[PDB]
Amino acid sequence: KKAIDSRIPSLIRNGVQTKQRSIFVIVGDRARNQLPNLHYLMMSADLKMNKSVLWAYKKKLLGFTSHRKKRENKIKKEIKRGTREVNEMDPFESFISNQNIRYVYYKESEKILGNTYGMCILQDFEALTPNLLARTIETVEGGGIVVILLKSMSSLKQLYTMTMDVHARYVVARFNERFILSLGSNPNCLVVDDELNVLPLSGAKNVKPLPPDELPPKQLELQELKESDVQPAGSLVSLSKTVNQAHAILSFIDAISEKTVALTAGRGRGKSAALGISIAAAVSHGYSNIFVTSPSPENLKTLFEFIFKGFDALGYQEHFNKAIVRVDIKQYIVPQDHQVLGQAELVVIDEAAAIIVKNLLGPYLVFMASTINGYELSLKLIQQLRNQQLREISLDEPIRYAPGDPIEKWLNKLLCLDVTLIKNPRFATRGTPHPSQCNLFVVNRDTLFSYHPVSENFLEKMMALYVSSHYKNSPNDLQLMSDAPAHKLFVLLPPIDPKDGGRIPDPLCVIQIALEGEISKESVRNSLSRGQRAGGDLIPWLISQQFQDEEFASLSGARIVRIATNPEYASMGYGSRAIELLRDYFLLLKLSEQPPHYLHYLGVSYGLTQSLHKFWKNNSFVPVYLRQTANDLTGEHTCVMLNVLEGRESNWLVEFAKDFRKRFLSLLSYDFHKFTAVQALSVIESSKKAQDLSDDEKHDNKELTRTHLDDIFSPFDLKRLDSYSNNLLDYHVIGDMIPMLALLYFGDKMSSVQSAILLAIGLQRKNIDTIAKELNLPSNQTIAMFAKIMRKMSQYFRQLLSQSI
Amino acid sequence: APMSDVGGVLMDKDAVYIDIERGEGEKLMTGLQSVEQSIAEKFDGV
RNA sequence: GAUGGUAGGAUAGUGGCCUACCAUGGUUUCAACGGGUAACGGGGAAUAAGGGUUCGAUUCCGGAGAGGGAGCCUGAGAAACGGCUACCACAUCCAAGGAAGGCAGCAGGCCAAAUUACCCAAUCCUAAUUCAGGGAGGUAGUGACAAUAAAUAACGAUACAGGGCCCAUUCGGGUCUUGUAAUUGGAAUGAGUACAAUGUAAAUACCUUAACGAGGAACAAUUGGAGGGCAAGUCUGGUGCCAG
RNA sequence: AUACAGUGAAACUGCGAAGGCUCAUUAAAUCAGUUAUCGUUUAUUUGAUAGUUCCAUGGUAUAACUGUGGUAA
Repeated sequence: KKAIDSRIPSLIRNGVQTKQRSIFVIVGDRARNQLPNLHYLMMSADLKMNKSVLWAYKKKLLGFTSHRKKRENKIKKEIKRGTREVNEMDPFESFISNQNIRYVYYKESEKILGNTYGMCILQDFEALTPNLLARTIETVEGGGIVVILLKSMSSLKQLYTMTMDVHARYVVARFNERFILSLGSNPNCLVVDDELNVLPLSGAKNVKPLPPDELPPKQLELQELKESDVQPAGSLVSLSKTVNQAHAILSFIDAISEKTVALTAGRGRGKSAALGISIAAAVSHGYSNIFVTSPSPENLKTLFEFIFKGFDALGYQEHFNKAIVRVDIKQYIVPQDHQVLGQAELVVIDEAAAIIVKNLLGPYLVFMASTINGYELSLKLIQQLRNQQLREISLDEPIRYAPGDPIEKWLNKLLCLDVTLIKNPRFATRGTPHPSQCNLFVVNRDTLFSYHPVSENFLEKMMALYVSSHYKNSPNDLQLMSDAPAHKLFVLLPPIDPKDGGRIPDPLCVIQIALEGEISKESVRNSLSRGQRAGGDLIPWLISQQFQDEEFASLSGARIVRIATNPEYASMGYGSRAIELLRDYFLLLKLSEQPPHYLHYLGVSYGLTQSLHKFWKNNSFVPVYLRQTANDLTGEHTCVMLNVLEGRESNWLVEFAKDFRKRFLSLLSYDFHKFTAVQALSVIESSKKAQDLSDDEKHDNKELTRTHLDDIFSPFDLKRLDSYSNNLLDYHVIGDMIPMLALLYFGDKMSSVQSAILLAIGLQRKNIDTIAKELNLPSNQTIAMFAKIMRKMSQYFRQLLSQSI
Repeated sequence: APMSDVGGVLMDKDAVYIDIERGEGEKLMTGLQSVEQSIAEKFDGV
C-alpha cells in the first residue's frame, strides 16, 4: 500500500464537481490493471454517475478475451491444474468480469454514435483517427475519464519530443505528435506511469477545488413555470438538457403548433440534442398537427429522432435495410429521399435534415418547413432562407452532457473544428494586387503541424480555408492532409510587406499520384502491408487503359478553396492555379520560398471533382483537358464524377489529346443511358473536349469527313426521302425519329450549328421529346424553335445528299 | 465497501492508498517530471 | 390374421412375424374370455436365526424416461443414461452478425436446511499385468427423542449434651442410646488429565495400560411439595393492646 | 554416443467410467424352474484345426510441425 499523488484523485473530484471530462494517458506494460482503480475513483467521486465503459481497440485485446464463458472455463481448468485457488480474482479480472464494457473496433466507431458512457479506454495509440477521437470523447459524459494507453515506440517519441521540438525517426505521422503537444497544453489531462507515478509534462499543478448551477436552476424555474398540460408533458420529456434546448423546443412549439407557412430551421453543434428536440417535438406536432408529416433525413440514419418520437409517444399516449415504416394507434410519417413526393406532398409539415441545397429548395416549398442544421454552406442556406416563408429560425449551442469543457476545447483545437470568417487582411484592393501578382508559397507541413501558437493560428486559418464551404470533408481528411507522404500545399495569401500578420487567400492541396514516387512509396508501404494513394491514375488506367498514363507521374488536386467574399475570390483562385502551373513548369520555418521554385518530375496535372457548372467554368479557365468521367450517381449530391487532367510536361500532348478524343467519343453515346443533365453544360463539355483535342493535336487525330457510301449505309434512301418531306413539309416522327440518331451522331461528329440548332442537336442526342428540352432551356417560341430545328435538319440533309448522292 | 480496500484502493480521508523504455520512464519520473515546465515554447516568440 | 394350408419377404434363425391365394376355422361349464385390491403387497424370491410362530434375510411391483413424440448410427451384446438429423417449446452467451445443451435436473425446507471426508486393506470385477484401477464396495465424522448399567462416598476414633421417637378428636398414653454446620484419623478409588502399545490401508472407537488425580472429598445432581418464624417496616378493617 | 539413445508441457495411441433416479398400477403373458434349438447368434474361456507359379524388397498422400491469417467466440 502506498499513497499515490495529491493530484490524480483531486482531478477526478473536481472533474465531477464541475461536470467536466478528464483525460489520463498511461504508459508502460502493466497499465491494464490500473483501470479498476481509476474506475473505482470515478464512481466513488460521485455515485450518481453512469457506469458503462468503452474499450475501443483496433485488432486484438491486451491480455484478455472479452468472452466470459471462455475465460470462465479457462479459469476452471486453471483450478483443475492447481496454480490458483478457487475464490481468487485479481482486480483486472474482476473489473472485466463485473463491469459493463462495450467493445468496438477502431473501424466500426460509427456504431456507437448515440449512447453514453462514463469511461472510455482507448487501447492503441499509434493509430488514432480524429473522427474516432471526436466520436468517443463526445460520448464520454461530464463525470468522465478518457484513458489512453501507450507503447514503447510512443515512449521513445515522448522522451524525444518532451524536451523541446525533436521527433521520431521512422509515411511519417505528425498527428500523434500534435496530439502529444495538445495533451501537454491541456489542464484536464495528465500522463501517468504504469506504477501510478506522475509525469508533470502535461498539466503539472492541480489543486483540490473547494467543496460546494444558475442556468440549470433557471431551467428548472422556467420548466416549472411552463408546467403550472400535454405541452408541459412534452416539455419535461424533452428538457433533459440545457435551458437553451428547452427554450428552442418551446419556441419551435409556439411558432409551429397552430401557425400553418413558417420556415423554422434550428442550427446547432454535434451536442445539445437537435435530433432529440426534433423527435420530442414530433409527438406534440402529431397531437396539434396534420395527419401526415414528411421527414427528409438520410435513409436509415434517423436514430435519435425516431427514438425520441417513439419515446415521447409512449410518454404521452401510445399502444431491405431496416424498418422506417409509419405507425399509428389512435398519424403518418415517412423518412423519404429527394422530392419524388411532389405530388405526394399533401402533408402540411415537412422536417428536413442538415445539408443538397437545390434538392432542399425543391422539397421545401408548400408546407411548414422544419429543418435541422447540424454543424458537425450554412451561410448560403441562411441566405436562401432570407431570400424567400415567415422564417422564425433560431437555435443555440449550450452543451448537453456538460455545461462547458476543457476536454471539448482541446478536442476542437486538435481536430480543428473551430473557424473564423474575419478578414484580417492588408486591404481588399491590395489583395487584388496579389491577384495581379499571382504569388504563392509552400506550406512546410512538418513545422506547420508542430503545434506552436502563431503557427496553430495560421493553421486554423488554413483549415478554415481548406474546409470553408467545401464538398463535405472530415477530420480523417485533415489527418490525410497532415500525415501522408504524397502531399503538399500552397498558401498564396499576402503580397504586402507589413509586420507579423496576413491571411489565407487560396489553399490548394496536391497529391503526387506518381509512377516513380508512388512506386517508391508503395514498395515501401507493402512491407507495412497496406496503402491506397493512386486514384486519378488508376481511374484512367482502367477506363482508357493507357501505358502512357501508367508510366507518367501525376499531380492530383485533393482540394482547393478560396475566400467566400466575391468574384475576386474566384479570380484569386485562378491566379493561385496559374501560379501553381508556373511553379510546376518553371527546427523549420512555417513557409517556403526557394522550395516554391522546386518541384518533382511530374507529367500530368489533374483535378478530380463532381460535375458542377462553376467547377466546369473553373476547369475551362484552367483549360486542363476534360477527361473521362463516371455517371454513377454518388448519392451525396447525385453529381457525376469527372477528373479533368492537363498535360504540362515535355512530350505527352498526343497521349492527352487522344484521351480527350476517346472521352469525347464515349460521351455522346453515354449521354443516352445515364447523362440527362443539361444542354448548355453538355455543349460546354463537348466544347471542352474538342478544345483539348485542338490544343493538344497538330494534325494527328484529325478525322476525315462523312464518306459517301458509308453515309449512304448509315441512313436510308427512304429516310432521306422523309428528310426531304420534312424539308418541304412537316417534320413529324415518321421521318424525324428513325434518322435522328444518325443525325445527332454525325452532327456532333463533324458545317456549323446555331445556339438553337446546337440545343436541337443535343436534344436529339438526349432523345427527349419536343416540348421538354427546348421549352425548359429557351422557354420562348416553342413551335418556332421546332421549325428552326427542322430547318437545320433540312440543311444537314441537303448537305449530306448534295455531298454523297 | 468504502473505508476499506475493494481490490487495492484503500480510501483514507483525502488520500488514496494503492499498491503494486524502462529506464526512460524511470528517469522521466525521477528527474524529468516537472523539468518540462519551461520547455513549452522552444523559442516560440509569437 | 381370427384358425390352418402353399409360396415368397424379413430374420440370428423356427414361426400368419408380414403380404398374395385358398379353406371357415379355434378356445370354452373338465371353467374360455372378462372383474380388483391390505398386485408401498404378493408369489419360496431367498437367508435362515437353539422358543419371535404369518415382525424376523433379500431378487422382482408392471413397463417406460433421459424436455416431447419421429427417423437414423455404433457394437460379441443396444432400438445406448455417454451420437446425429428434422419439427415444437424451454433456455444461456452475444460486439445482434451467429455458436449452443439440456441443470423444465437432483439434493433440501414447509425454531435439529452442515451428510457430498479417507481407502481398494477386505469381497468381487476389469486389466497388455509378477504393477494398474473400480463414488462397485469398505471405513470414519456431524446430526440425543431420559432407552441403558455405574458414581456423587466408605470406615473408625474422640468430645459434649439429655432427650429423641410413636399413637390419639380430647385429656393424655406408649417406648427407648439418642443427638451435634462438635472435633478428628488414615485407607479406598472413580470421573478427569495422560505414557503408551494394540487395533486398523490409515485414523477413530472398543480392549490392555504405566504417571498425576478428593476433602466445602468446591472434582459444587436436580425437581416438586408441606410448614413456620422475624422488623422502631407497610396496608386494610373497628366496640383500646385486636383481627386480617 | 555428429542417422536413435534420459527428464518430458500439448497431440495420436491401448483402455477408464463395465451399470444410477422418478413416474402410470401387469393375475403363471411380470416372474421362477424346466424341455429343446441337426429351429439360431456369439467377443472372450477351453479342446482341436490349411498343398493351382510361359517372354535382395513395391506408390504418392496426409499428420504432428512450421508459416500466413480470419472471428466476440
